[PDB]
Amino acid sequence: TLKYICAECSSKLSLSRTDAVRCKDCGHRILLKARTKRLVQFEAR
Amino acid sequence: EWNVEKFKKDFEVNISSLDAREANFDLINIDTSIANAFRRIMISEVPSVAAEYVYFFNNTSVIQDEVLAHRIGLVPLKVDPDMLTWVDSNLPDDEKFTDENTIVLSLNVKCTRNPDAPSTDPKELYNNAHVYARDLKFEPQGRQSTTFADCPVVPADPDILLAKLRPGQEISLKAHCILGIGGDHAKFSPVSTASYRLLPQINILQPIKGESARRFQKCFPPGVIGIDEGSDEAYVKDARKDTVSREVLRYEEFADKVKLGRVRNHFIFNVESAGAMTPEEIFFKSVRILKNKAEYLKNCPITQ
Amino acid sequence: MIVPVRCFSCGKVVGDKWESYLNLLQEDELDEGTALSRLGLKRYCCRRMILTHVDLIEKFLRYNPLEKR
Amino acid sequence: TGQTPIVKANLYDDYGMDNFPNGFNAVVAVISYTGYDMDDAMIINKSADERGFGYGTMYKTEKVDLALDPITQHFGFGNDEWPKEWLEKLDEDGLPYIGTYVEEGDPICAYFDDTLNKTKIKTYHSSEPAYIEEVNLIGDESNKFQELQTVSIKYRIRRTPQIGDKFSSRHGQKGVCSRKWPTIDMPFSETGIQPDIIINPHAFPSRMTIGMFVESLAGKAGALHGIAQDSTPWIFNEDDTPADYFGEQLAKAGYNYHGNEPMYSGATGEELRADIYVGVVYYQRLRHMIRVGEMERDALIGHGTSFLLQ
Amino acid sequence: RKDVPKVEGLKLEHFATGYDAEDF
Amino acid sequence: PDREKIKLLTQATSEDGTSASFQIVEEDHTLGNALRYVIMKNPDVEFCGYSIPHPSENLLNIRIQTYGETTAVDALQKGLKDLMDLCDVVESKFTEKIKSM
Amino acid sequence: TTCQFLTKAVLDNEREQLDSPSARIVVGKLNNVGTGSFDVLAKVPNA
Amino acid sequence: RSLINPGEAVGIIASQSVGEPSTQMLGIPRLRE
Amino acid sequence: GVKQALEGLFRKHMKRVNYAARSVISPDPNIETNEIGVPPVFAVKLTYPEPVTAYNIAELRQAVINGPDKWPGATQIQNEDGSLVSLIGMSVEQRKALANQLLTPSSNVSTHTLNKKVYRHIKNRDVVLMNRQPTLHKASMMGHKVRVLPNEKTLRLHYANTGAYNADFDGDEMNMHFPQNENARAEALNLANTDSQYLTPTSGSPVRGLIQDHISAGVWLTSKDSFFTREQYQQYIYGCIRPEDGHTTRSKIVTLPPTIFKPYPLWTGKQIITTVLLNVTPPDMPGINLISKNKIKNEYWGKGSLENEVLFKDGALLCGILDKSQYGASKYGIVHSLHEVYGPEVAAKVLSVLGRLFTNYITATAFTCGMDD
Amino acid sequence: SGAKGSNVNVSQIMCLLGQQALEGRRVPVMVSGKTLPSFKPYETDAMAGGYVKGRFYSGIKPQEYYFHCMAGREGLSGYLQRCLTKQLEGVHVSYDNSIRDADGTLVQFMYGGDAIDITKESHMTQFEFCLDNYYALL
Ligand SMILES: [Zn+2]
Repeated sequence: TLKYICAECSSKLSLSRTDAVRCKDCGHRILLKARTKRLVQFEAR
Repeated sequence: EWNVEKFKKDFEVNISSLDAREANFDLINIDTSIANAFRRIMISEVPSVAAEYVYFFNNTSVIQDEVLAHRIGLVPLKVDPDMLTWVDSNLPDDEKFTDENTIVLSLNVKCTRNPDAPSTDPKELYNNAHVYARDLKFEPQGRQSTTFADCPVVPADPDILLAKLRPGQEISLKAHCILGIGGDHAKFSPVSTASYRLLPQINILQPIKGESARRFQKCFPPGVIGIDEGSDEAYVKDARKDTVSREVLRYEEFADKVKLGRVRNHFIFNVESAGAMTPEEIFFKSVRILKNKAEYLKNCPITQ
Repeated sequence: MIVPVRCFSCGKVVGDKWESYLNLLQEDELDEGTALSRLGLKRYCCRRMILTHVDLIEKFLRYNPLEKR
Repeated sequence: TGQTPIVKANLYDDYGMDNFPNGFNAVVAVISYTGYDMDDAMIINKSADERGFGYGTMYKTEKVDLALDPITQHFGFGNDEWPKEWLEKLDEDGLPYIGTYVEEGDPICAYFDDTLNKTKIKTYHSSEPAYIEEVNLIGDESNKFQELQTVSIKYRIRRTPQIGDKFSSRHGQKGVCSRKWPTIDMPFSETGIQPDIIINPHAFPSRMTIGMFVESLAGKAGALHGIAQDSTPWIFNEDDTPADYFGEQLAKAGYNYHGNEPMYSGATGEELRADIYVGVVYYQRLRHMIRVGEMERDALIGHGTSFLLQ
Repeated sequence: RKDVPKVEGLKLEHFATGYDAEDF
Repeated sequence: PDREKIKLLTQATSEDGTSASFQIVEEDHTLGNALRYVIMKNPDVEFCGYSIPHPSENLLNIRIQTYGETTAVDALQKGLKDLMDLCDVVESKFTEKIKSM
Repeated sequence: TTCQFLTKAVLDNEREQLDSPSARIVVGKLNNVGTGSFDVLAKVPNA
Repeated sequence: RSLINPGEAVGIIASQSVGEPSTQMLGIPRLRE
Repeated sequence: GVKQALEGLFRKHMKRVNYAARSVISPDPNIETNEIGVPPVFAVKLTYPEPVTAYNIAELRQAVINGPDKWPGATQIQNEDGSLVSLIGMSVEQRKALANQLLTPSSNVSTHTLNKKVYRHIKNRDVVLMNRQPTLHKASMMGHKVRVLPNEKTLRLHYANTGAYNADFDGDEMNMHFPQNENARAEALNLANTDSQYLTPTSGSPVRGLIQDHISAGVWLTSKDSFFTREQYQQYIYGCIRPEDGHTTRSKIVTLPPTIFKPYPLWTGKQIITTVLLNVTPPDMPGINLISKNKIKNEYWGKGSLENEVLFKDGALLCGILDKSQYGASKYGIVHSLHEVYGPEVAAKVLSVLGRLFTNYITATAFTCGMDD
Repeated sequence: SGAKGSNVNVSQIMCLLGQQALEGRRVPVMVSGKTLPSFKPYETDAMAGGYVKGRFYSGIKPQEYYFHCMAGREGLSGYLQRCLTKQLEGVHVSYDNSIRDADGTLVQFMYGGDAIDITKESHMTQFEFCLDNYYALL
C-alpha cells in the first residue's frame, strides 16, 4: 500500500513515475507523504 | 542507659484512621533517625510495575509516539508484584523477556464516523474517538497464562484519557510492562505521599483566663483550645489538631504569655497509596527493608 | 494539550478528573473551589493542576487532515 | 506543557495570550541548600523533569531542490547500482519514512543523476539527532511538463532540559540549570511537596525583583483557593500593600502570612533552621541550548614560560 | 481615591492528618 | 563474598588498633547516621562519626575511635549486630500493635 | 610601514643581530628574556 | 630574605599596573596627554 | 596585489594550535581550589605520549588492553622504528598481544636508544592550563590539577578561582590546554599553577577567600549563642577535616575539652575554629597569635560585648566572630595571618577546611529573608 | 554585615528615594517652565524638581515614577596599554639588580633603592608581629 495525501482535499492517492505531481481529485500541486505499518521501538520514559 | 528492651517499654503506635488507600498512624517515643528512615524507604525503596517498552506499529493520532509511550508508562497498573521476577539487562531481547519477567498490554484503536443530528458530542459524532487506559487489552503469553486467570491485568484507574482521535486516525502498539523501582523513574512510585509531622506542643506559661481565653481560642483551630469556664484556667484539649500557624504569637497580649514547641519523640505519619499495595503493607515493607539493610551488613566480610 | 496524568508536585492522578470537573461547573452550577473539593483535591498543588488546565487539544483537533471539511 | 498564569495582568486575556502559553506555574523555593545554585545558577527538580516539566521540541525544515533546463537528477533509486542498507531510512520513492530516527551521516533522501550514472544520496548532518515529522513534495513553476525536483523535509528534534539551559521568572531573574537535583536529595515541605525550581536567595539583594516575591505569595494563594489574581501595575497602594493582601489570603487558607513554609532537609532529614520562602511562580524556559592570539602570546611571555610559547 | 473592596466567604481548608472538616 | 562493599582505609587505620576509617560503597545517610548512633552507644567507643566524601561518588565513610580492650573492627561488628536486633524489636512491636487494633 | 623600514634597512645594508623579541619571533629563535637569558650545558664524565 | 629575584618583567608589569586600573576612570585624556 | 596580501599577515598569522578543549564552566565546592573537574568526554580524548619503561610497563599494559573506548585506556602505540599502530579497530585479543610486546628490546641498532610510546588518555595527576578570555592578566591563565568527575558534561571549577579569571557562572566558557611534555608540566605545576597566588602583586593584598554563604555561616557559627554537643562537635570536625584526604597533620583528630562541663557537656562555636587550626597547622610550630577587628560593631551584640575584637592566642579563637574581614580576600585577617606564619599551603588548607565546615553547617542551619524586614 | 547592599538602598526601601539627580543637576525643565504636564509653570515645589518623598515599600506616585525613570536610565585603555607594553616588553630586572632594556641599555640604576620584592615587603615593618613570632620566624 503506497500512499500520498493531498494538501487541499486530503485524498490519499499515490502516483508512479512519468506522472504529473498533482492530486487526481483536485488540481493541487502540494502532496504529503503518508505512513505505513512499521515497527518503532520506544522507551516509556 | 538505652536497651532494645527498654525501647519496647516506651515505644507506642496509635492508629487514628486506616482507609483502603491512606493510613494515619503515630510513632511515639522513637528517634527522628528511625522515623525519617522509614519515610525515605516508603518513597524510594518501595518498587512497582508498569510499562517500559512501547512497541508502535502505527500512530496516526495528533499525540506523538514518544508522548503517547510516556503516558502509558505513567498509567498505574493494578498488578501485584512478587508475581514477576526481575528482568536481566545484559542478555539480549530474545532471552530478556519471558512469561515470568514481562507483562504485555496491547492497544488497537481505529476512529470512524457515525450518523447523528448536530457543539455535538464526540461520543455521538465519532466512534472510538477517546482512547482510555481501559483500552489497554491484557495479553497473557508463554508457560503461565493461568497464573493471571483470577488476576486480570487492568489499569488501577481505567477512565484515564490516553489519546484523542478523529476518523481516519489509528493507534496500534504492544507495551512491555516490567518490574522497576521509584528511584529510577517516578512511573514506579508505590505510595503518593509518605510524610510525618511532629506533635505540636503549646506550653501555657500563664493561666490567661477570662475574655483573653476566648481570644486565645480563636488563634488555634476550633478543636485545639478548650476553655473550662471563665476561670479554671485555659487548657489544651487536642494539640494534635493544631496547624502550627503561630497566629497566637502575632498578638502583644499573648506573645510572652505562651510558648510554641513540639514533642520530638512523637511522629504523626500519613501514608497514601498509589493503588498497588495497602498503606500498611508499604510501611511494613519499609521496616523490613531497614532491618534487611542492617542484616546484609551484619553477614558481610569487612574487606581491607 | 490534554489533562496531565498525575499532579506534577506530589503525583496524585488528575487525568480522570477533567471531564468530571466541567460537569460540576455546567450541570451542578457549582463554583471553581467547591467543584475541586468534590473531586478529592485538597492540596493546593493538586487544586491548581485541574483549575489551571487549558485543554488546547480541543482547539488542536479542529484541524484534521484525514476528514473532508 | 503550556500553563495559564495564576498571577497575571488582566490584559493577558484581552490579547488572548492563553492561545499561546509562554511558560508554566512551578513550585519555587527561595533557598540556598544544594550549593550548586549561586547568583546566575538555579536548580531544577529531577523527578519534575522526569515527569515532563519544561519539556520542549524543536522543528527544523530543509528544502531539497534539484536545480543546481534538462532534467538529470531524479528522486528514487537507480537500477543495477545500490549501496548496502539504505532502504532502512528511505522508502521506494527515495524519500524518507515519516517518523524515522536519523543521526549525522544517515541518508535523508535518494536520487539518481544520469551525468554520473550513479545512485547518490543527500546526507543528514547535525550534532543533534532527529525524527521525520513532515515530507512534502512540491512540483510547481511548470504548466504541462510536470515532474518533482523540490521536496520539503521537517525534522523534529526533542529537547529535554539539559544542564546549561536558561530558565527565568517574569521578573528578569534568568539563571542556567546548574544540576537536575533528585527529589530524595531535594528539600521537602511540611505539606510533602519538594520545589520544582530552586532560586538562590543571594539573587534578590542586587536585582531588587520584589515583584517575584509578591508573585510567590500570590501564586500560592491562588493555587489553594482556586482564583486568579490581578498583578496589573499600580493596582495596589502604599496603604493597600499586596504583601498584606495575599498575606491575609495565605493566613485564611491555613498557611504562614509571610509566605514561609517549614521545610525539612533531604540529606540529614532534620527540620531546617528557619521556615523557607516557598510559592508558585510562573517560570519560562528560554529557547537557547583554536587561535592563540597576540594577547595569549603576551601572557605566555608574561609568565616567562618560553617552552609553553614554543 | 476609592479603596479596593474585600472579598467574601473565606473559611478554613487545612486540618490535621486524621481530622476532616467536621469542626464548624 | 564481595570485597568491594566494606574496605578498611589502612592509610588512616591505627597501627594497633582502636582507631580506623571504614569505606562502604552504595551507602549514604540512611545506614550512615543509624550505624554511627548505635556505635556511639558502646561504652568503649571514644569517637564516632560518618562522612560522605562527595554526593556524585557512591561512598560512605565511618570513623570509629575506641578506648582500649576493643578494636574498631569489633565496635563496627557490634554496631551491625545491635542494629539488626534493634530492627527486630521495631518489627516485633509493629506486628503486635497490628493485632492489638 | 613594513616596506618603508625594510627599504631603510636594505639601503643601510643593515645586519639584523636578532637580539630583539620581535626579530627572534620572525626567525623562530628563542626569546632572550627570562628562561632565554642563559644557556644550559650538560656535565659529561668521560674525557 | 625579602630581596627580589632578577628576571622579572617590570616593564610589562608597569604598563599593566597603569593600564588595568585606568579602565575604572582628568582620567584617560590627561593620561594620554 | 602581493602588498594587499600582506595587509595583515603579520598580525593575523604570525596561530591556531593543536590539542585543546573548551566547555561551559559549572561551580563545585567539593573539588580542591587548585583542581579542575574534567568531564569523562575530554578525559577519553585528551591522550598523551607516555614512553614505555620498566617502572610503568604494568600501568600502560592495562591501558593497551583497555583500548580507546575504556578509561583509563590508550588510542595508539608508537614503535621505536617511528611507525604508529592504531588500537581503534582491534579486539581485546590483538591488544593483549601488543601489550606483551611493549618492553621487547630493539633488534635495530639505529633505534636501540629509543623505546615504544603509548598514546594513553588523561589520568588524575596531570596538569592543565585553564583559560577564561579576555586574558587581561596572567592570573586569567593558571595551572589546575585534573580531577576526572564521572557522569559530567561541563568543566567543574571551585569558587576560589572566580576572582582571578573574572568568571561568573552565567553560562561562561573556559579553555583547557593539556601540555604534552614534563618541562611544560613542571611550569604549569610550579610557576603558572594556582597556589602561589594568594597575594596579588598589584598591592600585595589577598585575592583568595570565601564569598557569601560561608561569611553568613561564620557570623552564626562563631556567635556566643552557638553551642554544640559532643556528637554535633565531632561531626563538624570530621565533616571538614578528613585524615584520609591528608587534611590532618597529627594522623589522629585531636579534640579540645568542652567549654561547659556541668550540667551537660557543651562545646562553643569558636572551639570548632580552634580545633580546625589545631589539626591543619603543623604540630612542631606554636599556635597563631593575632589581635584583629570585625566589620560588625560591638553595639549589635548587646551591652559590654568585646565580640568586635578578633583574638587568637596560641591558635585559639577566644574573642570575636569571623567576618569577610577574616576568611575573605581581606588583608591582615586570620587566613592572611596564617599565610604569613605557616605558609601558602597551610592557608590553602585552612580555606578549603573552613569552606567545607560552613557548607556543612549551613545544611543544618539554613537562612532566608522576608518582607517584615 | 557587608553581605549585600548598603544603608542607602535600605533607606530608599523604608524611607524615601530622595532627590532624583540628572547629570549633576535636578529634573530637566521644558521651555514653558514646566518639569511635567502635571506641574504648574515655574512651580516652587520639591516634588516638581524631582524630590521623591515616596519609598519602594509604600510605592511611588506617577510623577515620581517618571522622574525615577529619567535618573535610572541616565546611568545606562586598550591602545594606551598597547603603546606602553610594546616599548617596555624587554625592560626587566638584571642579575646586577639594575633595570635593563632588551638590548642591555640601562633604564634604572635600581628597582627602588633597597632591592626588596614587593610580595615580601609587608611584615618587614610589622616589628611587634615579628617579635611575638620570634622563634617561629627564626
Ligand atoms: Zn499535588
